[PDB]
Amino acid sequence: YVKLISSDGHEFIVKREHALTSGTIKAMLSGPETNEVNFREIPSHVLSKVCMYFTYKVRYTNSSTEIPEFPIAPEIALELLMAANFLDC
Amino acid sequence: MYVKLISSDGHEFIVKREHALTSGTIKAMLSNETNEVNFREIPSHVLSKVCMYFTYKVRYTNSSTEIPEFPIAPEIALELLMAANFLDC
Amino acid sequence: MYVKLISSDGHEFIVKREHALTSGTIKAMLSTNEVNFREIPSHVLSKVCMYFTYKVRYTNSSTEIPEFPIAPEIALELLMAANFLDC
Amino acid sequence: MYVKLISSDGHEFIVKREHALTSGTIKAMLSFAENETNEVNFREIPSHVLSKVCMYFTYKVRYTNSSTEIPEFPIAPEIALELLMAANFLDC
Amino acid sequence: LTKQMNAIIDTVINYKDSSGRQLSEVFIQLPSRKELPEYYELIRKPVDFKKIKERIRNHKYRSLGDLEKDVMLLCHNAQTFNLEGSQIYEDSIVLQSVFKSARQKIAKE
Amino acid sequence: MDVFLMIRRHKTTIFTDAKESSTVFELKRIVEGILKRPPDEQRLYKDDQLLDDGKTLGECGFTSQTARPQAPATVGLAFRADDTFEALCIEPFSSPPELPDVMK
Amino acid sequence: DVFLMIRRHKTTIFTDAKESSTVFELKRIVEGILKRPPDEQRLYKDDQLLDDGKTLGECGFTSQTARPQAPATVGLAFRADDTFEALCIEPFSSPPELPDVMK
Amino acid sequence: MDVFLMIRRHKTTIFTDAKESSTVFELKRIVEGILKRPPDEQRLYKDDQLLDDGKTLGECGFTSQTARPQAPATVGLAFRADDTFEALCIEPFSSPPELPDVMK
Amino acid sequence: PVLRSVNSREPSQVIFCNRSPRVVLPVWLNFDGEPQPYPTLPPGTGRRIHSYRGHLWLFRDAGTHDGLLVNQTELFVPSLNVDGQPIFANITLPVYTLKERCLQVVRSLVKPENYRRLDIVRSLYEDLEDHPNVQKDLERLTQERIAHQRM
Amino acid sequence: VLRSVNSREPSQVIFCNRSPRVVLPVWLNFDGEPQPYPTLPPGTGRRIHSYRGHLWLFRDAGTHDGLLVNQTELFVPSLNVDGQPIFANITLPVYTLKERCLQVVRSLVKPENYRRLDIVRSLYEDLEDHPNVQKDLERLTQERIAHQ
Amino acid sequence: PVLRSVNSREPSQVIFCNRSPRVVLPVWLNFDGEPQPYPTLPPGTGRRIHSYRGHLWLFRDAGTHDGLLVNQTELFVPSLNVDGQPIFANITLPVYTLKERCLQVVRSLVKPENYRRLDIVRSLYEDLEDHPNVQKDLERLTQERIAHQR
Ligand SMILES: Cc1ncsc1-c1ccc([C@H](C)NC(=O)[C@@H]2C[C@@H](O)CN2C(=O)[C@@H](c2cc(O[C@@H](C)CN3CC[C@@H](N4CCN5c6cc(-c7ccccc7O)nnc6NC[C@H]5C4)C3)no2)C(C)C)cc1
Ligand SMILES: Cc1ncsc1-c1ccc([C@H](C)NC(=O)[C@@H]2C[C@@H](O)CN2C(=O)[C@@H](c2cc(O[C@@H](C)CN3CC[C@@H](N4CCN5c6cc(-c7ccccc7O)nnc6NC[C@H]5C4)C3)no2)C(C)C)cc1
Repeated sequence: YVKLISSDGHEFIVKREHALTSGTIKAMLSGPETNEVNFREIPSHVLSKVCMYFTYKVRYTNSSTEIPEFPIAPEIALELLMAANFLDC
Repeated sequence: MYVKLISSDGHEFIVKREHALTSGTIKAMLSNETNEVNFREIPSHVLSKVCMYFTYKVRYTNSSTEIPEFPIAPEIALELLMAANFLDC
Repeated sequence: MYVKLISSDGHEFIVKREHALTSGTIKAMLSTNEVNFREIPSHVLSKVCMYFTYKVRYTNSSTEIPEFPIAPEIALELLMAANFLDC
Repeated sequence: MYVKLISSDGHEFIVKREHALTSGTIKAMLSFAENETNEVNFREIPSHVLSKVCMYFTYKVRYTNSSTEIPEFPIAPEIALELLMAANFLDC
Repeated sequence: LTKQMNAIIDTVINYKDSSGRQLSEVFIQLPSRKELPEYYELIRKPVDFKKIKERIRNHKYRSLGDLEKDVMLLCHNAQTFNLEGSQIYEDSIVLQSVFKSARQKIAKE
Repeated sequence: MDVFLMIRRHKTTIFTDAKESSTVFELKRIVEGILKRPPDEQRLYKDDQLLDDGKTLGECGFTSQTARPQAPATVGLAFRADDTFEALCIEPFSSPPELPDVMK
Repeated sequence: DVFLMIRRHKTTIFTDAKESSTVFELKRIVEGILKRPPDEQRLYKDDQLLDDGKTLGECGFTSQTARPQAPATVGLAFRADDTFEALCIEPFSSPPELPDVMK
Repeated sequence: MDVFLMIRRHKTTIFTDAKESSTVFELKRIVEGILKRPPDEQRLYKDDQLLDDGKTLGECGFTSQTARPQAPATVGLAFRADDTFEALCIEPFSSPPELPDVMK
Repeated sequence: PVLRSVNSREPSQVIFCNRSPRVVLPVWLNFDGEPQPYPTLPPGTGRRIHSYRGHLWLFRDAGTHDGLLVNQTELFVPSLNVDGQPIFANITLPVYTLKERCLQVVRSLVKPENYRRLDIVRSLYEDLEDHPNVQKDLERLTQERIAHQRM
Repeated sequence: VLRSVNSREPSQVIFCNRSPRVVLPVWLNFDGEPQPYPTLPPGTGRRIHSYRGHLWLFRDAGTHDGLLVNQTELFVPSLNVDGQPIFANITLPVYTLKERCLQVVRSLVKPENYRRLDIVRSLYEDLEDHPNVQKDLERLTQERIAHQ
Repeated sequence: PVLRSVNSREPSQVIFCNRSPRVVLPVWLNFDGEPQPYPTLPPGTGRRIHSYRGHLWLFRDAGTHDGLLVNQTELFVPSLNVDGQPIFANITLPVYTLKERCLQVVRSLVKPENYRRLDIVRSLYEDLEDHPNVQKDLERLTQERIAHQR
């Protein structure tokens, strides 16, 4: 597991492999391994959803049946796009 | 184009001719040709559902898309089975 | 030795001590060769013993075990007795 | 596709071809080498024997390569000797 | 350097876990496409542990950071292809952890 | 996308399909074709709410997954008697017998 | 899972069929072999006629009494015009008296 | 099937999956593995209702269609202090800014 | 054996996609053409499976042994794979006759030993007792292949 | 911890059902997720193609009741010696009288009617707690962490 | 032209099954490897279509021109039908990158003239402006196909 910490200071414990979906996190962890990474400019309502994507990507990559749309509400769209860009994904 | 099926209790069901013909027994009774047929031993809660099947069969026969289960409630199952066999649906 | 289980209707059941001990609740009560069950009738306590016979005999038997039969008529009262006994 | 085995006393036994082939002697007799023969005639095998010889074909075919448990193929004393004779002749 | 590359790469291969089993036994040589076509379609850069010693015998790797970049690539290629919690998945997680401790002992001591 | 309907007035029940995009008026015309009564003598209800001739069945609430062929959505029908429309009255279908003991 | 000897006169057919399969399906198998259509064949279990609609199971044939080594006997009769041929299964050759060696 | 979860106590949020068929107890064991506190010191809640260690996530209400990977179902966590358990307290995530007029 | 797999030694990657509401039993016909049960597909799942070119498959309701469809037909035989791309087997409900469908429901509600107790005609009782069956259906499918290869 | 191991070495096996029940063979996949396989009727046996190190488990297809294979709960085929097949003998365990009674009651009474039986509340919960591969897998893990 | 249909003259019946939420634009590559737009599949719809063996197809969101997948891959080429049994093309959403997915949503909510009003990096603004495109993607697929593997 790995600990991602939002600006407001929420802690998110997610599987290491799930997190590594983010090239930028891969860099921060792979370059001195530690367990924590701190995002001073990403709020919780965003970093929460960024994790939810890791869950989604990990689960539905290489899925034979059918894949469901990864939903993004208008209210969060812009800040998520920012966060998404800053992280590789 | 339309045909009238009349239940024992005396409900009238107006359904497309071709939808009704899905029933050999009805095909026989209609094959000039009449507009009404009366079922003295089939109640409405049954003949209603028999029509719903015509709707279903006509629509989903030859469909490339996944077909959905034609539902039958326990309470209706036996009388429907009886009606079904008489009709040849 | 042997041990005496007595049903509500007052039937006596003499079964080997080790057979009876298969029941945690009997194990507790004998820890004395008698125990009285005011709420267990004979047709039930009789079958409870038959289980002891079965369990003792077939536990650690390699080739094949036969299903321990329970008739519908007795099923509920046996389930009750079973839970009380811990067998 | 089936085959007809005919006993001395002239009973006809129709059994699957593959069932019959379990007998080397029969396989030999069946396999003019342009096409297949349905009948084979056993001059010296009575019915009560040839009947049981078939029952063996049924048994052998069914239980060969069956995994958990095979039952013993019963032979009554009354038939044992004549069957042994027939058995050896047939090669089954 | 080539000797250290041989040490780092040979320590990761020779490495046995605490039940005595060698982990690299599957990672030694890749499967033929004829054998397993799904792996090749899924994996961009099929590389194994011989393909890496071959490079090292050719000294294709320049620094110890270029040898590491392609040991992480196969160990990550394995993780992508395999099921999470598979035998092969968690050993490519250990082979990355035994390569990162093997390079840290040879390159600075 | 298609919607499957039961248009029911009293003891009459009409089974027909129509597009989500088709209109309440077009439906009145289908009824006219069958029951020989013009769209100006008809009122069509979804449950207890009146449907405006100009709205699409879609906008009224009839959809792909509430108007399936085997679960047709019910449109109520009322005819005009001189000055006033009759009450919307849909005489219910016959009740099924209590479950035989084997299925209970 | 049921093993059968279907016998009419001096002819005996050795064959299997499912407990769940029907007397009619059996007539069809006979049709396939002896080239005689299903409706003129009459099949007996002992001395009782079998209805085309009943499963071999419900006629009385079970896996435990119709084993491959001890096949159950279904009697067969054909139809000539209006009349029914009598259930005639001419018995097999008889075994010699038990030799004194085996007593 | 698979159920996707956020187990949250205070400002801690654990992202993990389990099976519909798996139990509230094994979920406590996953938490034990991370937060280093045994299942007898943990209370797990679905909304405000306490979850029995013996029930399957399925039976608790976590279906595949309410515990999707991108919409994880939230299990609340409480730890034991001596004789009493702390209140279930899940500090909320940061609020998003009022919807910009550009997106209206 | 009209309906049977053909030994090919050329692999064909396939995707079994269960788009029925039922648990699906994939049934591979072997070279002799004997049905071989394979692991079940839960409703709404899809799995990549290794089969060979010319191999013949069939699908059924693992519980009831009811007939299903694959790519709106009864048998599936993987095409030769092109460019590594996997072939797709879309498994769905057919449009059952109202009768057969009713039988299914009655069969699902009443224990088989009680079919006898239902106040219906014996013919219906026979139909109830005639459980659907891969082999019966295979026999029918053969005669339906010799009927479009007669003409 | 409890999962098959990708092996590449075939191990032919004989599943022999010597229980009175229809048996559901359950193969643990590499990730260790139970995979239902085709059922064995009572008193049947089949040769099945499996691989070395593959972990199997057997159960009553109808009730999901626990069965035993070679007097234990898990079966893992050893490497074949000289091509001869390994044998998996599937049998009833000796169920507790309680668990056995539950089995019978569960089989006679619809789950919505467990509430109508004049029994203790605890028993209602026990009745409702139907046996389950996953619950049992969790238990088997803790029984292997307790042997370490 | 590496990526192109092949003149077969052997018909191949196919079933286009749209299991994406999106309206699907089927795109047939011509023999000169030129994308050719075809009639749209509504969401959750399936149609039997007449195509030929070796013909190469590609699918996309008719609106956004976003990339979709057919049978877990980017390109669909019908095999020759066995026994008249139709081939099946199962069209699905791919796992979009969170970024690309976000772009999709922002693009769908904000008028292109207002991309300038978002307090984001200029590079992100260019990414917002850079609508997805069949031709760009075809060029990429060729270099990935000219590499014998991927
Ligand atoms: C009728 C009836 N009744 C009651 S039950 C039943 C019944 C039972 C069974 C069946 C069917 C026919 N049988 C089964 O279901 C059986 C049962 C159970 O035992 C599992 N199984 C299966 O079929 C699984 C299965 C098959 C398989 O075969 C491998 C050896 C093939 N694999 C590719 C070759 C090697 N792999 C080679 C690359 N290797 C990898 C290497 C790397 C790698 C290495 C170096 C550097 C980088 C790398 O990435 N990475 N990944 C690799 N992955 C594969 C690994 C090994 C093995 N194995 O399992 C199937 C179902 C999943 C029918 C009826
Ligand atoms: C409702 C709905 N919803 C969602 S989608 C949809 C839908 C889907 C499909 C359809 C309709 C019914 N179907 C289609 O549109 C299908 C689909 C797709 O598969 C292509 N196609 C077509 O119809 C093309 C088509 C192709 C072709 O094959 C030839 C036999 C037809 N013609 C004879 C002869 C040939 N030419 C071949 C070169 N040839 C020359 C070659 C050369 C040459 C070649 C190599 C090297 C050197 C050379 O010099 N030189 N000169 C040539 N001159 C002659 C030329 C002849 C073409 N049949 O149809 C059509 C569109 C092109 C509807 C709805």
